[PDB]
Amino acid sequence: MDVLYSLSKTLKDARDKIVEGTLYSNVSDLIQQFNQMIITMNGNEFQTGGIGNLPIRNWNFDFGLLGTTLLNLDANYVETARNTIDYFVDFVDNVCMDEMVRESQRNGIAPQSDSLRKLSGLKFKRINFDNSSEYIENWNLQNRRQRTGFTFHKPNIFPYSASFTLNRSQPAHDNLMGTMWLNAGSEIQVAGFDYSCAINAPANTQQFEHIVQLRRVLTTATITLLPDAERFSFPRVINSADGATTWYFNPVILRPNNVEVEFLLNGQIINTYQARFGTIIARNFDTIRLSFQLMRPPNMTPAVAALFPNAQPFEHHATVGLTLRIESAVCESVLADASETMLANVTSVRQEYAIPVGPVFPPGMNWTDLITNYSPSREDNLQRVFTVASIRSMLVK
Amino acid sequence: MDVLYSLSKTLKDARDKIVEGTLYSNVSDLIQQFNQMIITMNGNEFQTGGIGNLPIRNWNFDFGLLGTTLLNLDANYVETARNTIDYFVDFVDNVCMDEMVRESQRNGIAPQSDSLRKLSGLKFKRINFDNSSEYIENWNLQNRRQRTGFTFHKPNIFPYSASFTLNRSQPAHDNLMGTMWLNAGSEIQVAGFDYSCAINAPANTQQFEHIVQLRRVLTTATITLLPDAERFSFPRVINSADGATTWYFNPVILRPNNVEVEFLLNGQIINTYQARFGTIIARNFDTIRLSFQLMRPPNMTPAVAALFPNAQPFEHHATVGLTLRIESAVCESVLADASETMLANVTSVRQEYAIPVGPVFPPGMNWTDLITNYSPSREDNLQRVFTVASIRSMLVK
Amino acid sequence: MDVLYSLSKTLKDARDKIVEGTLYSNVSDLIQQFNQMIITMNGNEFQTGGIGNLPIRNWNFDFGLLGTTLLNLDANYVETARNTIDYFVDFVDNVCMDEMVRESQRNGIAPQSDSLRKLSGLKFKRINFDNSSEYIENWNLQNRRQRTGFTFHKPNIFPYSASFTLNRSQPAHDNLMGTMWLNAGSEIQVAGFDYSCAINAPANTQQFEHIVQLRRVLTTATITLLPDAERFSFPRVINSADGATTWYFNPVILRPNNVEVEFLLNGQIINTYQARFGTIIARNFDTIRLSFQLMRPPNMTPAVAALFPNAQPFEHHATVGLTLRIESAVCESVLADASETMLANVTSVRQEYAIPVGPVFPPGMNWTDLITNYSPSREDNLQRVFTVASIRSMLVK
Amino acid sequence: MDVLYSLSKTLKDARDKIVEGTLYSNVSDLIQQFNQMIITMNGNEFQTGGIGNLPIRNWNFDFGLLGTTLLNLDANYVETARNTIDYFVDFVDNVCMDEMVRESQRNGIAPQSDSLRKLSGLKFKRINFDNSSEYIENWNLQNRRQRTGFTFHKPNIFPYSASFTLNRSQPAHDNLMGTMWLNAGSEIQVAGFDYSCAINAPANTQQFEHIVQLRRVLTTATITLLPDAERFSFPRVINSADGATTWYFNPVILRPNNVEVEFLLNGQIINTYQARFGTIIARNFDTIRLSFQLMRPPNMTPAVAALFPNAQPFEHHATVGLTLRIESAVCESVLADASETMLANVTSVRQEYAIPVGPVFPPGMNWTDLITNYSPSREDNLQRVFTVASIRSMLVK
Amino acid sequence: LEELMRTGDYAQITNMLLNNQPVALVGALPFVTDSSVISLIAKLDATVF
Ligand SMILES: [Zn+2]
Ligand SMILES: [Zn+2]
Repeated sequence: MDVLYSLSKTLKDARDKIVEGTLYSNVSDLIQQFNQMIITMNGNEFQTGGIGNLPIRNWNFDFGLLGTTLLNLDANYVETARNTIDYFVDFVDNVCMDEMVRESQRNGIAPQSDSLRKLSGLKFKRINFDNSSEYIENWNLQNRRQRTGFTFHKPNIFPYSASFTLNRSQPAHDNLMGTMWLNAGSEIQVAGFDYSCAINAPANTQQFEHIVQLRRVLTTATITLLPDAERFSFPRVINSADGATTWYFNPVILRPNNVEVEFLLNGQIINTYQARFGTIIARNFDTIRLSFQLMRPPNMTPAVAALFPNAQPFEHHATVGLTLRIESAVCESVLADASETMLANVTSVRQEYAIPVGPVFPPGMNWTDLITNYSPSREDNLQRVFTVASIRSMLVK
Repeated sequence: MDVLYSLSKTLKDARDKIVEGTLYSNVSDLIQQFNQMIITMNGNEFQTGGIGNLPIRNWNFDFGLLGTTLLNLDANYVETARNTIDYFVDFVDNVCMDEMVRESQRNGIAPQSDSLRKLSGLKFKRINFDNSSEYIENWNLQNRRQRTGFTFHKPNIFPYSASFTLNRSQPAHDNLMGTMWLNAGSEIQVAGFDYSCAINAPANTQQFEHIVQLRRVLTTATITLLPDAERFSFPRVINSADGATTWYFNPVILRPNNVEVEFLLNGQIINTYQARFGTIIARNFDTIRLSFQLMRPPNMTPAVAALFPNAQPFEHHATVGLTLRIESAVCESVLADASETMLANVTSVRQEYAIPVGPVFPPGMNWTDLITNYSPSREDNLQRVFTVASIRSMLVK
Repeated sequence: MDVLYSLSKTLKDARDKIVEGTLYSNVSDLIQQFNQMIITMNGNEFQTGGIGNLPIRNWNFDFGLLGTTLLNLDANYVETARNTIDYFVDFVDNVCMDEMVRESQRNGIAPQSDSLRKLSGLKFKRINFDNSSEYIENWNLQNRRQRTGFTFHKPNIFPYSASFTLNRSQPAHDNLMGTMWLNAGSEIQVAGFDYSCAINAPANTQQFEHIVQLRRVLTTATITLLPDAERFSFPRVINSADGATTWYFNPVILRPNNVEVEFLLNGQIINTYQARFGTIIARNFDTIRLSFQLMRPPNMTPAVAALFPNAQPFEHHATVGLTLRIESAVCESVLADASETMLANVTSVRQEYAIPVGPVFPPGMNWTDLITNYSPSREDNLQRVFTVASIRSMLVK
Repeated sequence: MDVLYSLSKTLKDARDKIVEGTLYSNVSDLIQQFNQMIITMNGNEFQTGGIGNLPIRNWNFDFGLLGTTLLNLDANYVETARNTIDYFVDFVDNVCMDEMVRESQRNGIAPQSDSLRKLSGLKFKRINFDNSSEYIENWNLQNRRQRTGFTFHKPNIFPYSASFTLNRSQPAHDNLMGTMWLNAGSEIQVAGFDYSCAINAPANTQQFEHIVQLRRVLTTATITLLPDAERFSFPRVINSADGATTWYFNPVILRPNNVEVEFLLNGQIINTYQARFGTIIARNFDTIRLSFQLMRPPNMTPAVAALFPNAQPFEHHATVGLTLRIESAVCESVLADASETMLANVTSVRQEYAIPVGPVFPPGMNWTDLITNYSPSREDNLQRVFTVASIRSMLVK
Repeated sequence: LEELMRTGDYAQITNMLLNNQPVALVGALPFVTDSSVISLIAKLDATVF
């Protein structure tokens, strides 16, 4: 594997540092490394493809090394080189793609393809170098075992979930109490509603709570917490829990009272914030718990008093809510986020070549399904597959 | 042009790798490259500016080389160097800026300024070096004509468009049916409304559709699709299509029924998703088509039934919607996005120096106008101008 | 300080370029630099910790060196090296952390710890190297007293502020006029409401205005401006200004009329946009002023006319709004944003080790409190502390 | 590709400059070039055809050079040469044709056939020369990146479109107002009709407008603009918009009033002409807008007055029109025109050999369909295919 | 060959020959005739190199 990496920074730090103009010496340490490769190669033959609509092209080698004609390169030098790189480019592509589809339950964390199984061979190791590409940097550290780590903007940790829970309901659905939410990606919006506006509640306060369990721990998270759930602040006609009928939600919003956000790790409170809106830090957690209350206003102007009668019908439904967004965080496991193209690259190559559903990944590499049942096998395969996508993007975008 | 690039990574990999300490040998390959430059320059004369409120400045060259002698680097070595770099810094700035304003219809691609037209000269080519800067990497590949590519977070592909289409209307605007939307940047929100709640519609279902045609193809897009259009979930007083009067929109939201998103390329469906909310991948498309329906609830509690009478007046307006956001994507053409400062740099330099409107770009480099009529000339000029902005940001931010 | 930096790119460009295989001459310029260090060290004693729940591990030096033979690298070479790096890793961590807590009213911009105060020493200077890490690049340019600069996607310039101002009110709160807003992070949403729908207003138009003063100037900002404030488009029960009672807000939204956004710098208009929604550029500003109006619709269909009577009670409250988001910008001062983990790293290390509140930073490194009173001392300490966090993240995430 | 070109001017400037007699020295510079070829060839086998009714002829090489001895060519010299050319002729034909059918959605701009994919090979480029054939001249400049350009006559920019738009109509179709037109090739004819002769129109003038959007920009266009649309000056029975019935058009023609032609580029007026009939120049445009009016004659002789009553029935229908013809223009993209045989050559070869419909071109290479959806892929394929047709026509017509 | 001698070897050839790989040499050269049936048998032509 590490092999693979080199093959690229080789070409990039190549198709980049090799131009009609630079002095030789600015690439002496480079040229060398390069040649070394050519040698090891030439001779051994390779097969790629052999699946779905994936072409099976056979690659063979036969190339001369590299001159040196001192004092900056002459155009002629470039072209006779680019022509030799463009075989490695069009090659690697066909290589990445081939091992970017095969999956395996038992040992699906290692090489699968007849192309790569031959690369991990020993006679090739003679290449590896400049491992500064964030992903490889992390691949290695994982093979020895140690505190890995990745960086994500608006991470995709929450499988899509949009639902409600009626804590008090009746057939007519004219006096409900409960919560409704949307957990998706890096965001959570949750609203607590009480049609009675806590008229008969102890201390005229109705308590609400929303708990979200992450499938992986997030560390060093920068989070925006704001009062109100705009998504649940408008009139709705919703299906009943049993799907037999529809109820009416006509919210009127009040400020959430006694807001408390807890970021827990294995049941322990790691961070807790009381009514703090704006930017907060959650340094290590696998669970978020949002507790908030609806408190019936003790003093009401006529217009307000009119919305909350002592007896039904309850026509304006008191609602309090919260919005929480994880702007950035670090995770020890690969995840999809709002900036990286890895998931999209893997999903796209599989879709383009009509790759059949395999035994590991959900149909279509569906993110929600994947993160919902993020098994060790799916994670090892995902990491292998994401690392390859990142190697590929150094040359082909 | 490629020339220009070097001039920088030269300085950065310079003003960075050269300080009170370090051993010579870690820069040997560097020092050299540097000097080479100085030579080529000295003697040659330059001119920049002379357009709008832009200062005209002349520069000459006549500088010493570098002590390829010493083992370590003594403070004294630095200062006698920084003083020579600070002329190139304050120079390049005045150079970028000069060619970051001129536009041209015919060859809007090539160089313009009396400063650069002299750089593409042959005698200067003796300088290229380390092109791993994402942008140059792509500039070159475009000359050789090949599959380029860039990386964008919340890209800016949709020209601002906020409007509606009344499929059924009448003077009183008391029983409308149609759609309203907001396409802007990387986001689309669209709502379909039917004041009659499909009371007389076949199967009590009203079909809606929203089509958005991108001006450039996006590939490897990671997209968030969510039900509901919050932007169109509240009461509004809107101007009529003819501007002669105003209508009232009083929405009540129902779940969009039979949601189908199609990402098409040249009329062909490349990706299709049926009612899948959360994160989805669209691998290659130039058009998005969102189809969704409003289905009159077959079973209604009294509170719901009361909103939807068999006869007018229709006071609660049934509305279904969708929200789609392109988190990241790759485009073969440069675009503005939510992270890169290119557009802002170009726009800012032009504004600061009171640069007159030219023949290519819309007044103020207006993004909506630019992307709406993204002609080949505007794109070639934009790419040239964005690449220069990126060269400048390596030294001056 | 600059010292510190090297110690890392040393290890990264190390733990990365040294793997079973690679040709020596790709690291010759590297090996050297490395050794040089070892020497300078061996013969020095260090101490870290001694504060809150922070260990006090002690360290000594006395190490071997490295061959300069071998064309290629043999596994055995690596291990005998990794074992020597893992002492520097586990070291630096304990070093960063130690100077990542101590704050000083006085020279909070300089070194503090018994660990670092010894590093700035002269005999250590013989180690600097490759300063291309965006943050150090900026540290230097600042020490030399020069023009700095940074990059941020969705910066965090607005301290959380959610409030309202009633320009016309009365005890019953049945005919109010004023504005309500939410300034947080990189976003502003503001709504202007007039319960009377400008029935008695000159030209039937009510003017609104919202001014936001940034604590630091932002340059090269790419901004999204959209009509409407969704956050203030739904029914609310709000506490009165004096907290003695609650009022009812029942908005109906109209398009904001005569929208004018001004980005000012020291009282001067630098950029001004009239009713331009979508993407706009603000090149240099310390203040944003949003002016917009509610104009009573001159022509109304019956349904609309019914919402706006000539006499109270006013039951539908005319509301106009704007939403402004700073997607990206450059600031000469460090700030938290939606992508960088600096604030989270600093905050997390302090929380994990139970570091006591100091004299400079607000309890918990609270962002709102910090940016609200962003004194020179807090900024110098923040920059020092952010730069260290960035040095640490090159090795430990 | 460029390869291909030579192969021809080789033969033409050959089968032409070699006739019984000529003094050698008119060809010395020629003979040479020739031989050079033969060499490079001999020994390499070739394959063509393999689809529809396209024979699979195989080819081989092994030919003697050409005695450069003689001073005056003797008949015997010719024949021993013509016999060797007639293998290259009958060859190239079978070569062009083979790559003049294959198409590719992705890189549909590059070579496809097993015949050509081998030509772009490097060992072959030892041939290129005399690229003065208008088409190759342009192929290169495009591969190099610059303002291309072709010359035409009665170009074919308008997809066939013949229709009408009724701005005022009623079931009986006895008092219509609207426009009817024919856009086809390089010509536009448009008529505006008002059955009422503007009897109740403001200022007794009815405004008309016709906008035509070109799929490609035309530059340096010489255009004939004439008043009247003869095509719409005679009695017609036309199908109604819904196809349910037929209406009667009985025109009487009046001079178009306030004629204004605008040639716009990206929404901007580049050229504007007010009532100027005859020859006008439109230097750069992607849109043509024709505005004209029908003004009721303020003074009418009895015979005229009788045609235009104050009340229906309206039996003579006032009509005004314009005719615009683009005689010549330059386009950066290949197009069909009234003089070049390219489209006809490509279409003819495909038809003769029963070539199956492919993924790029519309069935039958239909021009209207092609220009209506002139995608980048269709244009790249069209240019490749047109350039090959032009290479072929140098030898085979 | 010319391109080698006139430029020293890097052993590219040395390696290919060593892991005994199929390779060719272009240009003029000596040449030695031999009639020893036996010779062929002792794969002499695989020596010299
Ligand atoms: Zn974002
Ligand atoms: Zn003609």
